[PDB]
Amino acid sequence: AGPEMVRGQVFDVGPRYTNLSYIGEGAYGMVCSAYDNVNKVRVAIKKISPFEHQTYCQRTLREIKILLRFRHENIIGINDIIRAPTIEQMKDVYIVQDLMETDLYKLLKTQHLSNDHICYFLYQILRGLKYIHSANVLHRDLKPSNLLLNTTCDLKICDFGLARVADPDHDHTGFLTEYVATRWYRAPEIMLNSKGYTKSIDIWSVGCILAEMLSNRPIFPGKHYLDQLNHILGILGSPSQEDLNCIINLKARNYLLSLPHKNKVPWNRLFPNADSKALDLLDKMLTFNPHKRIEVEQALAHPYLEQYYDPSDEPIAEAPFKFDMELDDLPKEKLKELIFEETARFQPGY
Amino acid sequence: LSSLAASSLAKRRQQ
Ligand SMILES: Nc1ncnc2c1ncn2[C@@H]1O[C@H](COP(=O)(O)OP(=O)(O)NP(=O)(O)O)[C@@H](O)[C@H]1O
Repeated sequence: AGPEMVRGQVFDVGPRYTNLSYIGEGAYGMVCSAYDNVNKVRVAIKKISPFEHQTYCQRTLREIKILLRFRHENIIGINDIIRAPTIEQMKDVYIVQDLMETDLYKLLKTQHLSNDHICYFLYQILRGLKYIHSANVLHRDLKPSNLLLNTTCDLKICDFGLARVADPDHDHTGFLTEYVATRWYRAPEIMLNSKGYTKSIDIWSVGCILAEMLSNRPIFPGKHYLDQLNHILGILGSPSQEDLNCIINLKARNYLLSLPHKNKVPWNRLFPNADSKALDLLDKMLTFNPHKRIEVEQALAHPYLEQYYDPSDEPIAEAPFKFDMELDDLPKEKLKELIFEETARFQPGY
Repeated sequence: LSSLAASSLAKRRQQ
């Protein structure tokens, strides 16, 4: 009797889902593994309790809307969603997904990867991203901890709470001052708050992830965005005025152009034992100027990935996504209503 | 983390 508890808090997913086991937490959800008694298989279930904060509601609605509409081998699916039968009773949302074994953050924390693993993982990240971007969506928060792996080295991108249609404009305010667990994978233009950034921000993130697979260390850590820029410039060298084309804040632009000159550090000096083709691709992803970054299609065609490259089996969305309304200018009560309606179809009865 | 040989995608590319 009673609903199961995990590390101290209720997990009300029975009777369909039973035998809960803790997996971990992010900044926003707690994730457990569970036995699905309908499909007779173990699954993952992320609990979120977002309805007291506008931004939590935002993350929840975005991830639900986008993932329910994506279908790709290298992107996590949503199998089911549990929440109370009435909007008033609804305080928590349970997102059920395919169960994965680990993520790239934990793996890299202690485990060495061969050049072949690195190559295969990078390929899968990019195959996933090709689909995301083809749907005219930006992930915006790619990092090792939301690259899931199973035991057969299958990789799946998750954690779409910050994903947005690449509405080539749109002003997403608050995004930069909002809490996240790590900012180490963010492109320099987004850290500097340049409205009008593009798909290239994701490519930058992937570049940071590749660097980390090569060395088991983050390439641009830092206590904050200014310190992070100091790491970035220390390796890529000083930017030109043309590089700062996408840096729109006046003082930030002048600050950057005022700094002491920095020479580029060759990639093979930092990564002395890496495949030289990996370093060439890395060099093309981690370019300061967003418009000169290699895009995802050309990246998949890079000589480093030629052994897995196959455009006959790298599927895209049949049509670009177009978000229903605008979620950033909605009260949390409305966002809750939209979440209720978006999850209605999984209710026992519907 | 086996040889990627057991991964289905890598297996599809092994053709
Ligand atoms: N389907 C899954 N299978 C196995 N592990 C998962 C799964 N989904 C999430 N996890 C793990 O739980 C952690 C957090 O999930 P995540 O989706 O990032 O939740 P979050 O707090 O909403 N987002 P974030 O704060 O950016 O990490 C991940 O880093 C994974 O380690």
